[PDB]
Amino acid sequence: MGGEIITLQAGQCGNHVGKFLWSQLAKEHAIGTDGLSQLPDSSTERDDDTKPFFRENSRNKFTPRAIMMDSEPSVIADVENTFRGFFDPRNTWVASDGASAGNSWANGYDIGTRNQDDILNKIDKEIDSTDNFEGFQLLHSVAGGTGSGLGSNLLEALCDRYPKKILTTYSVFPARSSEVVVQSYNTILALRRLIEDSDATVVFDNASLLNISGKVFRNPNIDLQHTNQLISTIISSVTNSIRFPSYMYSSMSSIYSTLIPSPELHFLSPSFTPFTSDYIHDDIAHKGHSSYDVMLDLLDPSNSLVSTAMNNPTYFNVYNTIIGNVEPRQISRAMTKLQQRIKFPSWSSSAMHVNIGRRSPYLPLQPNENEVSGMMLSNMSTVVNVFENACNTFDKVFAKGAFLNNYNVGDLFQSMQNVQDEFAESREVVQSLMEDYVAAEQDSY
Amino acid sequence: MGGEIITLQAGQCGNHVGKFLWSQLAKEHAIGTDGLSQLPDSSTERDDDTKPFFRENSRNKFTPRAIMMDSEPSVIADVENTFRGFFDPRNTWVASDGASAGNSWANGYDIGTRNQDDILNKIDKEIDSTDNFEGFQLLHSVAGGTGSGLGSNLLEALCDRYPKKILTTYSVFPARSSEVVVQSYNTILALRRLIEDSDATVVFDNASLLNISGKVFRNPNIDLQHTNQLISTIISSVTNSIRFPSYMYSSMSSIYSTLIPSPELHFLSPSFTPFTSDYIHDDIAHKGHSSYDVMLDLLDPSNSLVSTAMNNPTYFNVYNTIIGNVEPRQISRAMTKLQQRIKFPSWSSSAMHVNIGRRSPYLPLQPNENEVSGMMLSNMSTVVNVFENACNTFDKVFAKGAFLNNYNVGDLFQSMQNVQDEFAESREVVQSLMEDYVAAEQDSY
Repeated sequence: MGGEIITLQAGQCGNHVGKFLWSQLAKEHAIGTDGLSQLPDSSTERDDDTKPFFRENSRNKFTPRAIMMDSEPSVIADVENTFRGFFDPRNTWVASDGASAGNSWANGYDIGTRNQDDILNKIDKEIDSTDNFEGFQLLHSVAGGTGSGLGSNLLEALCDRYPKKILTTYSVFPARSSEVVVQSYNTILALRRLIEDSDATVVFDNASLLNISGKVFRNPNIDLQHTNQLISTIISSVTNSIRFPSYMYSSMSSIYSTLIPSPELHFLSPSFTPFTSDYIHDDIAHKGHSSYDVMLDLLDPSNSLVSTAMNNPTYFNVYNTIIGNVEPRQISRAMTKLQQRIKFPSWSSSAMHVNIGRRSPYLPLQPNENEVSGMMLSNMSTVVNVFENACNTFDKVFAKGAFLNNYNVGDLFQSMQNVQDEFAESREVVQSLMEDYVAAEQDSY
Repeated sequence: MGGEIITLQAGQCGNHVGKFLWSQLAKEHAIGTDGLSQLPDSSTERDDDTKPFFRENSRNKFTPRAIMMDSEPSVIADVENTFRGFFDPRNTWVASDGASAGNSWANGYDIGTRNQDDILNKIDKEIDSTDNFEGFQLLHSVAGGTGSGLGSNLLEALCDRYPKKILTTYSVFPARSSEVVVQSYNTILALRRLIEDSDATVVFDNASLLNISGKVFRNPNIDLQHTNQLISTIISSVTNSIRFPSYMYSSMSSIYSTLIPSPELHFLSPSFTPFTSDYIHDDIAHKGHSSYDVMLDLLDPSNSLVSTAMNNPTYFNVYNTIIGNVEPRQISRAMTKLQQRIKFPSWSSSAMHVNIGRRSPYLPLQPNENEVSGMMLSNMSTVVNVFENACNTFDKVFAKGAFLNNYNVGDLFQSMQNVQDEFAESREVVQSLMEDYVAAEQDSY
């Protein structure tokens, strides 16, 4: 409905994906770069938005309901841009020492703990402003100092504070062709929080992701902004069915039921086609529905490391396809109906026939070639691989002793490494259970 | 027609003939030299010459589907003249390294490799914008460095990437008394690639082409530019029945299949009279239909060298005559039937009589001074003599150790002297095959 969602932007990564997101929304809902209300333009019949994600000022300036947390560089970059109106200084909460682009989970955890009140004050204002609160979204990286450590501190406080409200995360998991080995410390400490304190993690695995930014966008040199533009296109597309009326995928309850199939398996992998959507650097992106969709099933175009389809599980627990048209609705409609009936995944006792569609209109108000797009959000057994590679990485760094110094400064490691062990035991139980879904032994009655 | 042809121009000569070619087609349909949209028949389609060679970009004016490639001199000349409206800025490419080819195949070849991605981005755009591309036509000379080395390089990629798309070439082969000494080297090294990597090659022997241009169309100071005027008349005419409505059920591929029996017997010979058709030189002629037809079989008039007299022991495999005249259908038809029967082009048992004729009338808005004129395309097994000459001349220059200098800087001729030798052996195999086509022993029973 119009119910509010409060957006939490954490670390370098969150602020960078977030700025692009509001820009992209803005073109779409026909409003200026500072969020000013345009009167003959429509944004309240074409969309619900300009109240779910935005709020109105007394001088009639819409601003996104977002709370920005991180250090100084990123808050300073946005105001220098014209995208300044999407942010406000009161929304900005700024540290000066929880910084690091690289992995330094502890440093971040600890700073959050010092300034618990200053943040909780920000959070309380945003909740007090809500009319009907749906829930929270955290945008971050679990590869930052700032995005990683602090973001996971905040999830534990939000879990405790509210148990029946949705917590969704778009979490960037640290790449495994990286040049740092502290990646393991961040991934393990965060991953505990990400399963329990949050109800959904949409995994973006940077190794695959970075290559998608490299090949398609054709960047001349790679930077944080670049990769983060790729993430803003996928993120905007996932929300399309919410934002448009005449679809019952707008209510809070109905999104949660469809998407989350166990309170323990709720690890999501994205695929999107075409990836460009308002940042086209490519000769063409205009294509029939069939190419896009057939490609959406494929594990080859994916932003997370779900690897290829050979020597890997093919067992999909759920599949959700989110549909965008600006070409005949009937051809696409008929096709979705056929796709569910055909059953691309394998299926056993546990579940069967789990293919769902959400239908949305795509808007050409974005720079496009009059392309049709779609997004896949899927819950797949192949996702266990990612955790596995982390387990292997964690052991090697344990042995070496490399750069424990920052970590001990943090609360978790001065309170022994018993917590980590406890987590390891729980986590393996989660992977074994996900493997079982593959077979016919999960449902046996 | 609705079957598109994409034109490739390589070298000094390829861009020159190309600019002049486009000026000709523009003049013929009563439009501008920048390409303005001002067809008198857009309301019933008696113009279809504004679509197998031109594309619409919605800039209110048609532009030819052409990509121009070389060094700096030719591209500066095209831009300087008002035929610059046929070329978007992306269509003009300047890219030279080691400071032009310098009349060296090995340098020329090497320049294409570095900026390989740049060329492909142009090829991929042009194919994707097209409704349905039949295949490619290359305009270039095998006499330079650039025309040869880059033209060959582009042919090898095209064959490999797309094996199901036809590559027809218009290759200008140099003079056989030689105008530049190093031409013979370029011709061998390019001709090897031309043979394997091309599906069809139309041989234009420059020696012959030049003599005709000086004698028949006068003008003090023949140069490249006069001689290219003759070539632009030829290129226009070979497509004539497809681009005009007279036929439209013919296609590029079926014309190619019938003329070309095997990919090591794909050498076509032209003959032409008056040697313009659609005037853009000077001199008008009128000579009877019987006389006009008789002259076409004859190999003394013709824009390539091959042994004199009709009826050869290295027989005509197949003959295509493209008739252009505004006189009744009945005379042309009665004459193509007669021509096959009389045996002016030799024919054999165990290969059948294969003589086809295509008929066209010339545009009503092309200068009215017309006559019975035609172009001949035949695949005749006497072509071999041009190739042999250039090989004999090549080995003599090489033996002296003169003029080896230019090549040596490029890696390909410095290492791989194998190629020249390869072609000589390759030419003997081809000869053997041409000979079997006469007899029943062209495949074993």
